Amino acid sequence: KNIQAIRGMNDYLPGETAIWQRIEGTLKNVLGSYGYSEIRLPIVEQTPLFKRAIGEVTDVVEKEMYTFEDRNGDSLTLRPEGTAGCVRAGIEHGLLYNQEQRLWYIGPMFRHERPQKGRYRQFHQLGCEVFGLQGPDIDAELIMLTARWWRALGISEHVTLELNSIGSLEARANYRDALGDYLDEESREHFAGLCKLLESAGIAYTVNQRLVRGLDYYNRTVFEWVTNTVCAGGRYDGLVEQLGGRATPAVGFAMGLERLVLLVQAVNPEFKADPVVDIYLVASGADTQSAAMALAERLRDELPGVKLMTNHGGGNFKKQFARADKWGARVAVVLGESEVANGTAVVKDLRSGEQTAVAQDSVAAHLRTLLG
Amino acid sequence: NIQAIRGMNDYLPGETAIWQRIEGTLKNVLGSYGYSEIRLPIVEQTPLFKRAIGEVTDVVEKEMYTFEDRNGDSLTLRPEGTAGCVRAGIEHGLLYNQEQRLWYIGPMFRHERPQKGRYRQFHQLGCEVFGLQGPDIDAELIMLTARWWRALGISEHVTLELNSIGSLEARANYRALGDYLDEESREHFAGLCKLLESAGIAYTVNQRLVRGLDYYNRTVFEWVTNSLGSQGTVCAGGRYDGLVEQLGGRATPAVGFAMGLERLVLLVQAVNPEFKADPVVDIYLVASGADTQSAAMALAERLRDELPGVKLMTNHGGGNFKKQFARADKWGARVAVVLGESEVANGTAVVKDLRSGEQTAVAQDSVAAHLRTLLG
Ligand SMILES: Nc1ncnc2c1ncn2[C@@H]1O[C@H](COS(=O)(=O)NC(=O)[C@@H](N)Cc2cnc[nH]2)[C@@H](O)[C@H]1O
Ligand SMILES: Nc1ncnc2c1ncn2[C@@H]1O[C@H](COS(=O)(=O)NC(=O)[C@@H](N)Cc2cnc[nH]2)[C@@H](O)[C@H]1O
Repeated sequence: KNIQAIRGMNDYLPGETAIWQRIEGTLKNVLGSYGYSEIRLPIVEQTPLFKRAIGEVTDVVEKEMYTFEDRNGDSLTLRPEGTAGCVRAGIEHGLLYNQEQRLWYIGPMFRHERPQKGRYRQFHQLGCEVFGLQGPDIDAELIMLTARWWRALGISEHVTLELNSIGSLEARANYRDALGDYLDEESREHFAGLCKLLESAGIAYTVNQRLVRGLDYYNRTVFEWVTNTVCAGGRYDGLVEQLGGRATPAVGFAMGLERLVLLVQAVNPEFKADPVVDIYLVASGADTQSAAMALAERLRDELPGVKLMTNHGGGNFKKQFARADKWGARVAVVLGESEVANGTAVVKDLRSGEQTAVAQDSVAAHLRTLLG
Repeated sequence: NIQAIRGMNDYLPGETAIWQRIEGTLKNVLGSYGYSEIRLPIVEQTPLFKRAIGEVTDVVEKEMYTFEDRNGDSLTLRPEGTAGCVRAGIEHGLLYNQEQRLWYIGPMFRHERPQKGRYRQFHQLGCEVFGLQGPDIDAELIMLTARWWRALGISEHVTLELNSIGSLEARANYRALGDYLDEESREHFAGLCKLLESAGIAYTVNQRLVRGLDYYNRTVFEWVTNSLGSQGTVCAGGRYDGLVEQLGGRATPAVGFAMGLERLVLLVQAVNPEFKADPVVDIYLVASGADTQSAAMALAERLRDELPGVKLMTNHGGGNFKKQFARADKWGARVAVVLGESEVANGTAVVKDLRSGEQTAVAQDSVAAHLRTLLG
């Protein structure tokens, strides 16, 4: 009998997916308005990668990764994040040697934590990474980018930014005794210069020294966007080197798409996506089959952009209209034996009930006016 | 230093852009048929695959990435998408006495020998329809794929191969198959062929057509290319009327197929050697001087709102105008809005058309309309 989805791994069913589609689109759209490019990386990578780049002491590598041994005996790990993955493909394809790269990625991520409301074992991130820029200016842009999404999505009133700086090794290996006190000048310099750009931008922030990231590749800048946390990231200038490439500056962040989606469904409880169906093609009688399907393609060639589902497996009219209704069809094009003969097809506005027989070469324009 | 696991690709910026355009077209076609996207897990319990696909098949026999969870459970990186789509249709009761016209896109894993169209991590775009028995839906799926070929401009480079493998029984008593198909099966197939003709879809009935999975019945098909080595079949599928029941759900007919995206891209790129992607950058914001920073940034935030759809990258990391106009040409920007010390103070910005090279100082308010006139 029945197999169940592994615990901590979800099935975004149709209805859910429509919402995701809309949000993902807005996000991607904004990412494009800023000049960024999409990059795609593998789901699995050699375990050393997350051992090295993320650390051996991290709760992630220690007790959270999905590692297994390939048939050839190599330790493999299901990516718990993509920053490591990116740098890796970055160094390997030589796109970071004295080059600027503003990239983004979207896809699943894996970690064996325990299932919560906002925590899942296969979860999804939308992340950004930039290589080649040092100054706090670029750090500002990223935050501004996230800022624009909140606006775009309508959740600015429910997302707070929290900053912080952590200089480097010395700033810590000297701050052993016991608040970013040490932090050499260029660090309070770079953080101050970023805290300023952030103001001139009217972006409301809240510094906090008790803000730590569970990943050990961050240096200077470090932030988290929290809800009344959906996004987080920071700098990592030495990582490109610490993995075998010519050291170059870099900053990035990644957002939890399940958190973002749930938040967007909380703040705008009405947020709806387009129906999956605009036009339902009703048909009855014997041998209306090829006709209905032919009419369907025809209207498809004439109306790309409209969603038209063709009814199959018969059913009486009452049913077909119920089905058209089930999908959110705003209009139904009826093709019976008559219509077939008359070269017409009835066009019923499901909204207003009014129907009307139309010359086939005419329905396209008719529908165009109905669907407005 | 580390490298990518063999058989597992990285799609860099340039490439990524072609895939987005191709996927857009593919999704648009899917919506024009009123189908809905579903998203299922990368990992599943090993038995789901052993049971659905079959133990005598090569996938399960020698191709699955199976490993152990932190509690002993057997886990498996999905080698395909159908089992999981059915496993979820039953778990959430989406199939019981219902019609669903689904589609999914994502990675799949098969430990095969890397080659041209075969990778250990590849990507599929599949369709699965539940509740429609008759051949009419079979026909629809095929037309849909034909609409794709049309939209991508590759009809000429892709041919269709059909075949019906009758029922379990029909196959059991087969120890040429057509001679054993049941009456209902051969009738169903004829209905599909007549339907494919009535719509001019050219096909070739290949009686030695075998799918690598054990869950097919009746309809079975493939779309093969040129005759490319051993990776010429671009999209394949068939009917599986008894899989839902077998996996523990209530019996319902089902038909589907999956396309290997890497193969599609390759083909599209071969047939249309110039297929392109709009530059990643339209307007590059040059700027130089004392604190022109927080200014250029804001001007960009502003121009974004006013010019939706346009792509605007703000230059960062200083640089003299030489370096920046270069960084502009690099990203393929067609225009640049320059913001020096003057313009800031005077509330203007220079709009340098990169194609011609000429510029003109424009009041910040009117620049949005100015740009918009150049970008078409
Ligand atoms: N189990 C989970 N369920 C759901 N959502 C989760 C889960 N685990 C994490 N996330 C999301 O991941 C987001 C970012 O945090 S983070 O993953 O720890 N940081 C990173 O992944 C870094 N790679 C970000 C970065 C990129 N480049 C530089 N820095 C969190 O805010 C969560 O939303
Ligand atoms: N390792 C690879 N690298 C790259 N591309 C590959 C690779 N393995 C396969 N493909 C592609 O995936 C396609 C479909 O795979 S199949 O195994 O042939 N069919 C299935 O997977 C069924 N789930 C389809 C179906 C859906 N509903 C009913 N049937 C192949 O035709 C190839 O195009």
